[PDB]
Amino acid sequence: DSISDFMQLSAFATGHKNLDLNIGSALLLAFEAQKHDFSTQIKALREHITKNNYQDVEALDAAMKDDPLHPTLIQIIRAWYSGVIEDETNAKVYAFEKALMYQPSRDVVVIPTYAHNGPNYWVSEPASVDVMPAF
Amino acid sequence: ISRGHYLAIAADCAACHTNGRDGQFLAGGYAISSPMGNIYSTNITPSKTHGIGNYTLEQFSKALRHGIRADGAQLYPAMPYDAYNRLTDEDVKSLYAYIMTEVKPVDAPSPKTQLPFPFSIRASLGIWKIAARIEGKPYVFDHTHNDDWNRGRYLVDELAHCGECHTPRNFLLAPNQSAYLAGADIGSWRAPNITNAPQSGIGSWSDQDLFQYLKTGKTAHARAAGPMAEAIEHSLQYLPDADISAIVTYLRSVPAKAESGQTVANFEHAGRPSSYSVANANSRRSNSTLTKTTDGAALYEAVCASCHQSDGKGSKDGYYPSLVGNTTTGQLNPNDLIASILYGVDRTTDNHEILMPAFGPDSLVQPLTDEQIATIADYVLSHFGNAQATVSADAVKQVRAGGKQVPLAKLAS
Amino acid sequence: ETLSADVVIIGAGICGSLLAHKLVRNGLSVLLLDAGPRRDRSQIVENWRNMPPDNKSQYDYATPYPSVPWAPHTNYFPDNNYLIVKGPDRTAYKQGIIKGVGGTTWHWAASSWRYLPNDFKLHSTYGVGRDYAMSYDELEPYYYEAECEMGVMGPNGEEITPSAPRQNPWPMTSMPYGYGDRTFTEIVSKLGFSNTPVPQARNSRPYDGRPQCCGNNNCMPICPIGAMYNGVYAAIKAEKLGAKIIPNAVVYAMETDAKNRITAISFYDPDKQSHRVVAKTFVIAANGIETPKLLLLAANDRNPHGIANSSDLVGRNMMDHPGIGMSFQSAEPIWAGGGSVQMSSITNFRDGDFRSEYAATQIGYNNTAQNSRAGMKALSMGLVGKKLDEEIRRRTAHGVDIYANHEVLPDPNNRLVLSKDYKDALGIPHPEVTYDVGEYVRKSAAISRQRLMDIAKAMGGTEIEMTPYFTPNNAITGGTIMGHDPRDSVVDKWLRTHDHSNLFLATGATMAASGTVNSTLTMAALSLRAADAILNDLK
Ligand SMILES: Cc1cc2nc3c(=O)[nH]c(=O)nc-3n(C[C@H](O)[C@H](O)[C@H](O)COP(=O)(O)OP(=O)(O)OC[C@H]3O[C@@H](n4cnc5c(N)ncnc54)[C@H](O)[C@@H]3O)c2cc1C
Ligand code: HEC
Ligand code: HEC
Ligand code: HEC
Ligand code: F3S
Repeated sequence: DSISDFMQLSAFATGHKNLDLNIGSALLLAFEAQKHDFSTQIKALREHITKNNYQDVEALDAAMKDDPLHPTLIQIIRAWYSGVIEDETNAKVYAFEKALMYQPSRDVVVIPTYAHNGPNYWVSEPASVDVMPAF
Repeated sequence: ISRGHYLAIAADCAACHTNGRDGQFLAGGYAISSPMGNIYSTNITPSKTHGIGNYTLEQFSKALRHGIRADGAQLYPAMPYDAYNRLTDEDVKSLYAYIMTEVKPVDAPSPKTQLPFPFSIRASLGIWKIAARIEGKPYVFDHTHNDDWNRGRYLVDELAHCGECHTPRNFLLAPNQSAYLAGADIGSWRAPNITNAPQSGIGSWSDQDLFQYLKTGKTAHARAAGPMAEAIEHSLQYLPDADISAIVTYLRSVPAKAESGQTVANFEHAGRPSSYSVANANSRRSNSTLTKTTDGAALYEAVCASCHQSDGKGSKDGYYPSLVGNTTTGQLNPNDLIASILYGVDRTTDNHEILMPAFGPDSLVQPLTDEQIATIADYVLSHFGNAQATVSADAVKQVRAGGKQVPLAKLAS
Repeated sequence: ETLSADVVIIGAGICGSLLAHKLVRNGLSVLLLDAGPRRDRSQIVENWRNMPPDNKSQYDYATPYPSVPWAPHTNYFPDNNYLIVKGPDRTAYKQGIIKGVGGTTWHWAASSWRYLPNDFKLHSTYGVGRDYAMSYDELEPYYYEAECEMGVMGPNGEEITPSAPRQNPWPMTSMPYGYGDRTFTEIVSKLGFSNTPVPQARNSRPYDGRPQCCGNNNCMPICPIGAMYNGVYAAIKAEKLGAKIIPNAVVYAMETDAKNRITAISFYDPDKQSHRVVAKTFVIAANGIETPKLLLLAANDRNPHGIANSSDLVGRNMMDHPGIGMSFQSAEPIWAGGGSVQMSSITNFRDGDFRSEYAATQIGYNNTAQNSRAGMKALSMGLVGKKLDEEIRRRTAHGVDIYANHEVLPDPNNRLVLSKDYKDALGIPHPEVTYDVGEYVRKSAAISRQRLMDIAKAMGGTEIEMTPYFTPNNAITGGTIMGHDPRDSVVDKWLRTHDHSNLFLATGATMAASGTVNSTLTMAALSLRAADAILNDLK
């Protein structure tokens, strides 16, 4: 129930339907450990989306500004995109090579440790900036 | 090139008579890991003092086919004279001319092979040849089949001697003609079944895939390593397209020898849509020298996932093979997978070389223990290869030691 | 146990491991001691993968390697304060080091550079700095031997603004440029700067049983497939040949006889249990920082000021490459990340008559992937949805990092006094560097900043961020200066200490000039020269 609610809210906020279930479960567990009332904020956010009928996260962010639910939404987006929740240097990393902040350049820029296609791929010309690859 | 040169290339005599990349060529000095010890290839360059320069046509034919030296001593079965016995007389003459005239002599003695008793003396090998039914008439064309089939059979049996390593041996280490091309263990590596069995062998392989694998050693579902690396990079890649087509045509007609407990082809194993957890690896930070990383998925991600992607599908351009749907990982016997992990892949085709880094104890990139290699192999087999196969640390240690010791070798103790 | 050996080398870095491998290749028994622990490449890769993305955006090269309490190394993101730096340019000497079997070459960029012939006679040619005890010709065979050993690729067929004329071509040929390097080369060529390939200890083809680099673009701080060179390779090769390696061996004291020869040394394990080691020839190959620290810490009754410190020059004359960073968003996409982290640099200003007035520079372009930096920056802007993805893509396509390193003369006041305020778990004082960049480097930077501004303007850069201070470049040279005069130097042309004929210093601290490019290849060449000297001595 709570895990499905968190996954649905994450899919709405990040704007991408394909989200790893294990990464989402780990993120939810970490969020509940960090904040003991996280699920209440999740339900309040989803209630806001359902009541106001927000088409995408652009409208939800444009409205609802200055509400106390903005920080948790931004935290969810940052956790899904970067893979961490805390700003410290020992913060646990929950997603690398699958974090959503690497995907928009996955087709050109190499996710460092993991190799691109072959030992001389960079001889080829890169794709245009104005096209979004996938997801 | 001359006919003798082409025959020498096809017979792969330069692969075993040349001590690796260095050591001139056809000069001998290459150590063959026989089950009972090391057998060193003799010098072949036409040196009248240290080579076979004084060999006559009849003496060379005897040495090549019947395995009898010029002095009369029996050559060790490391020579595939059981395969060359059926070579035509014209082919033997062309090879003799090529060796006499087309290779510069090298005056450098090769190490003498010293085997333990009773293999120390090379005189009991006459009884071994008698028991092995080695003798046979020179090859002639079978009129029931076309010329392509006959040439393919000639190349597979006589010249390229595929059955030397792809056919299992009996108790006396003689070829087991009953299980023709049914797959064999040749030490650290295992040659898979290459019969026309749709599931056990290569019957399901496409003709284009088989041709590409034989010519280059690289295909979407299989990559050549170990003895194939040497065989393709020394003999097969230089053969004309007609010869490879003939070999494929003959292989398509090989009778099938099914394996026990085989349901799908080695290259038809789908990959499990699973992987490791990044979150679980956080506790293993500040923990250099990974000894607490006992998880198979974590070990694979740390060691192997850089090149073969985390899902095991490899790189997009195919340079790094897809472990999903791969013959080596899809084999029921995980000997080839363990050997690939331990020693790596090194194949130089058309002057371009791929290279797996070795991951055994002598590794430079990342040495691995038997338990770690077993865990990685188990994860790869369960998620990307044959689920039924399993790897234990004892299997890895045995592959490191050189494979199962044959019962015949135990007699020299 | 007294742990006897023919030669004991303190420090299993690139220099120590190369020396040990060369020695054991010639029938000498070698004992290899390292203060750090054994490290596994795959575990370091896993540590880097789980390092927070903010530690990847800003270049953290030490967090993947855990800092053992008994032999700590620098870690500048929490700033463990192992290496205290003072002086007007303390920020310029916050050097990164890694302690362990393999040393700092565990996380280097593997830019193996050959010094110009004038770098060895700087003082005789321009009247500044100090002259090397040996000429470039005397180091050329050892340069080539090191290059062959580590497999240094380079621009085989090319003509370069002076680039250390070679007797033999590089073992490899330089791998093809990525898109960012090609664009940078074209832009700087239009600007008048010559962008040339950097000779790297990288595999453009399979070599030494190591794969070709797939362009992971993570040379700093770990290559997952081992396609670069690391000192751990030489350590493994030496161990395979019979050399004994004792990790977690923090050498702290040396004993000398009447003839000032070194008779025995002692080291601590993590439990602070002292073990004695006796050998015929002693070699200290630790660092440009750890070697002078060991020399000063082990002062004896015969050497009150420190081992081989009769000239009072141990720890003095420390040099580096004070760099000026620059980050901006190029108007045109650069798509940084294709290939290695350092594929090219501007070698136009590596030599000239201007070196008599101000330092020579090496302007370069950083090829590290900007996806982590772009993602962190875009998230910091509070963007959501499609705009966030577009901003991430734009910032990772236009992200450019530009640096400009200089050469600093050997200044006697750049000391390495042992800290009187800090210690470690074993009670060994922390090193302390008082670094002053000097008017030489200041005058050089006065022009280098204009050059960086011109480069930024050529690309139409926006959000131009420039470091107001001087950044380190981890080329720790000097500390035990070399020369002919025993009262003006620590070691002779054979890397043998003047005070003790029994001791060899196979480190970068022996170099008489920092040069303009990275200096580990010269360190390896000097280590091989010292290997030749030791072999001649013992035979
Ligand atoms: C991020 C980074 C990037 C770099 N990039 C480049 C580059 O592109 N090109 C280049 O040429 N150079 C580069 N360098 C520099 C290069 O890493 C060093 O110059 C080189 O590794 C020096 O190694 P060394 O053997 O002299 O000492 P190290 O390898 O640093 O250390 C040797 C060993 O001695 C041990 N030790 C120290 N003190 C003691 C003691 N008291 N007792 C016992 N053992 C001890 C240490 O544990 C260590 O393992 C880079 C450095 C860094 C940090
Ligand atoms: C004569 C020219 C041939 C032909 C037609 C084939 N071989 Fe071999 N082979 C050898 C080894 C050790 C392997 C496997 C390596 C590993 O485990 O990765 C192979 C593999 C093959 C295949 C692929 C089958 C598959 O992977 O499922 C094929 C089609 C094949 N071979 C055909 C060993 C040898 C060898 C030395 C003992 C010699 C000689 C040959 N092979 C010769 C041939
Ligand atoms: C982690 C230890 C592993 C495992 C289990 C495997 N690899 Fe690799 N691999 C690499 C390359 C370049 C090749 C092929 C060579 C060529 O085609 O030129 C391979 C091959 C394999 C195989 C064999 C496939 C087959 O025979 O069909 C197997 C079973 C295999 N690998 C498993 C490259 C790398 C590499 C560097 C990029 C790394 C690291 C690994 N492999 C690691 C592993
Ligand atoms: C190109 C076809 C080919 C020719 C021609 C050839 N060999 Fe040999 N050869 C050997 C070994 C091993 C011996 C010696 C062992 C013995 O004494 O029984 C030998 C012995 C010989 C001898 C005997 C000379 C002497 O001084 O012992 C001749 C002649 C010879 N080989 C020629 C391994 C090989 C191998 C395996 C790598 C291959 C393939 C091979 N040889 C292929 C060939
Ligand atoms: S060292 Fe190599 S593996 Fe890639 S990160 Fe650099 S090219």
